[PDB]
Amino acid sequence: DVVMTQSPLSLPVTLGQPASISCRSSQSLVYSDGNTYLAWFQQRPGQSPRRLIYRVSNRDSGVPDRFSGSGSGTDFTLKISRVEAEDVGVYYCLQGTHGPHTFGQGTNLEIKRTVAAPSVFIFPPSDEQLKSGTASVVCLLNNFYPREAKVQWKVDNALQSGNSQESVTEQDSKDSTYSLSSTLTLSKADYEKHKVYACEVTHQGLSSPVTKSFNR
Amino acid sequence: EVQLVESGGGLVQPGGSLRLSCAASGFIFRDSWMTWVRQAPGKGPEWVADINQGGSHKYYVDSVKGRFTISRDDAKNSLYLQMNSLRAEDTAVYYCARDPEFGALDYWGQGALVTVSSASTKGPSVFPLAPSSKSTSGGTAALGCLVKDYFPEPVTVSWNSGALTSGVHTFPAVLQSSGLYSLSSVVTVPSSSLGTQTYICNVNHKPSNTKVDKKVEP
Ligand SMILES: OC[C@H]1O[C@H](O[C@@H]2[C@@H](O)[C@H](O)O[C@H](CO)[C@@H]2O)[C@H](O)[C@@H](O)[C@H]1O
Ligand SMILES: [Cl-]
Ligand SMILES: [Cl-]
Ligand SMILES: [Cl-]
Ligand SMILES: [Cl-]
Ligand SMILES: [Cl-]
Ligand SMILES: [Cl-]
Ligand SMILES: [Cl-]
Repeated sequence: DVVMTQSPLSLPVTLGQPASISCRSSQSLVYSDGNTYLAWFQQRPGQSPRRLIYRVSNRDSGVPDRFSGSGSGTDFTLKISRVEAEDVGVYYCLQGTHGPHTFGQGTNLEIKRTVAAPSVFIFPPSDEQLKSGTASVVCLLNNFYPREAKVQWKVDNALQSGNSQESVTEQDSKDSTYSLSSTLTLSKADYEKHKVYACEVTHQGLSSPVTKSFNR
Repeated sequence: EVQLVESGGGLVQPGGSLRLSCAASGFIFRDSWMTWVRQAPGKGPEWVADINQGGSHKYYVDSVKGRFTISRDDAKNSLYLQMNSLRAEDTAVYYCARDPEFGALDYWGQGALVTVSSASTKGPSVFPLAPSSKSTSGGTAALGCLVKDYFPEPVTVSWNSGALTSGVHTFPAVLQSSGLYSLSSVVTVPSSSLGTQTYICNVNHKPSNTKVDKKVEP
């Protein structure tokens, strides 16, 4: 099968500036009819892929002239003249000249923007959950940038380890931010043995590390 | 408006069979070359099968040859994929799509998650994440729903039957140590609206036919 190799693997761009994505095939993409069949797709977070460019340089009907495709033989380039916030996501090239049709591995377009400190929320376990035997404490960080954040759990001022998991959303298509959830999981009995539950957050946007606490 | 609406996703154990369907509208289906592609978790798309206008030419990638069957019913504007002898490597979101020319797919379905795994189907438990002084940040309150211990993916969450969308974040599922999945969905609202406005999360986990409407109160 034809190998499609894309570069870069990640591309950080600020809004309004250009971006370039390369794609190489392991064989020429000229078909016997004289046309070259190379398409570019965009996948926005949590959505189906969407066609941008086809036949090397044709723009899809719902795609502005900001996107342009170029190249020949085995070397191809996708260019965005001015990046908008809705351009975030993964971009794939696709050759259709040979069978089977093969996609590239993807290039992640990441939006750089101004620093936004998270809003921090903490939720004690619900009484319905406690009736079942397990306790989940949830810490939430909402609408922050950049993505790097540290969330530490403290139980009666003892630092926790190995009993929490994090989930991070993909960069938002409108404001370009992230949200993050950290969940502390404990048996009910262990939960009822302690008093103060604290979520400590380190982020570049904060004026210093923030702690949100509650007394059981 | 062009629509491709897929159904039939779900869980099957290795060696099992599952049938996907793709219902078209908004274009002349009989005149379209149609296609199935799939996306494995954390990877890019890959071809699966396609079928031309009369149904006379069916292409299958090597990995699914002899196990999958593509078919169409033009009078129903429907595209089908019959999968047999399924392997774990077939786990993916499957997309039906229209092929105008040489793989330049222009219309896409919404996706159907096929999980190939021997583990049991488990419906979720839904707990409220209640708003309080500890889920307050300035003039805003955060509330949510904790959708815990389900298998397989996916679950969908909406708020007040879809009317509430501003400030909503539904997090990607986390693989827990037990092997089950968990996720939260949260919404930020003005704290002034607490006790006035009702908040209900609608949790749907089709593999176990679980539909829950959980009122989240302070
Ligand atoms: O028959 C060869 C070829 O068929 C399919 O690709 C075709 C492409 O060759 C044709 O010219 O355009 C249509 C678009 O409607 C298809 O993309 C298979 O996908 C391919 O694997 C190969 O088998
Ligand atoms: Cl930088
Ligand atoms: Cl900004
Ligand atoms: Cl506080
Ligand atoms: Cl298995
Ligand atoms: Cl899910
Ligand atoms: Cl809304
Ligand atoms: Cl199922």
